[PDB]
Amino acid sequence: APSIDRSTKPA
Amino acid sequence: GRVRWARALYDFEALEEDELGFRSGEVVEVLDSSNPSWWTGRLHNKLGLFPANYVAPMMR
Repeated sequence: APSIDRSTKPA
Repeated sequence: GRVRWARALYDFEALEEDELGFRSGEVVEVLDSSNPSWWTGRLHNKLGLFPANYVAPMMR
């Protein structure tokens, strides 16, 4: 189950 | 090679508005895979960010 964090969005 | 596509094996993790959501067995054209997790791409004609961890590119 791949877990992605939005706290590292393109910035 | 140069990975620049988003093929969703599962649903989409796009919870934001500036993002993009795909579905199972879908092909997406990535515009910017530069990033350690979230890359900016677009599905068909919709532009938005996607989880590079949830889905993987497709070298064709």
